[PDB]
Amino acid sequence: GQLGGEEWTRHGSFVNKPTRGWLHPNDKVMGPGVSYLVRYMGCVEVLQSMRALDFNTRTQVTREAISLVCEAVPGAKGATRRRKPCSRPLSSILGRSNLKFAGMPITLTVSTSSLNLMAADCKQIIANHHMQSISFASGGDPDTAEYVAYVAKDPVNQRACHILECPEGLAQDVISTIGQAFELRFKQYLR
Amino acid sequence: RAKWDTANNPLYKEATSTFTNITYRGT
Repeated sequence: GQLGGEEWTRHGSFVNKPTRGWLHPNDKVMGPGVSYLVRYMGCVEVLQSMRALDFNTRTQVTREAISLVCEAVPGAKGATRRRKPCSRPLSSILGRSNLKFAGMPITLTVSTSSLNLMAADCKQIIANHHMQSISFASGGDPDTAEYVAYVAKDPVNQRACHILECPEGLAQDVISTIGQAFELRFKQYLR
Repeated sequence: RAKWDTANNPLYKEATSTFTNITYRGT
């Protein structure tokens, strides 16, 4: 028989007004949510977490994704094409690099308890609208500032690193925005 | 053992800043 399955309807906006006297980003992150232009470029399935990973290892596994992705899959503005064909991802520390989802326009949407990406491809909304279910985010202004990444609980895998192309500044922007947005209720007891 | 990384080559080496906040792991 067939008794229940999945109802595919993702709709749940957070509405709460203590005030609206915020600044441009804050207004949205607390209300609708700020939006940045990003490009889905590859995805790496990581079966591990920061809790479980080494200080360099977690940076390596994240950069790995961004690395072999940008140096192999389409979208990257700078590649020399170097992929280890039949080998391990980095040290088989995580799952594996899956260069399948590359070349899809999306939108980094930051929200109080949500961090989802809207497919500008007019497909739908991806990622998860749940702050408590994220993990990594590579960005800021490093070597990799030209290619951004975020690792969260994946709709397919347990966790996945999703690399964003064409940041235009989204790197440091989303990092600062998401961080400081959540920081509005950030306790000093942890992190 | 003390190298620096677990392994490195054209595909894979650490080089970037990846983190978020206190959601999954207080690091």
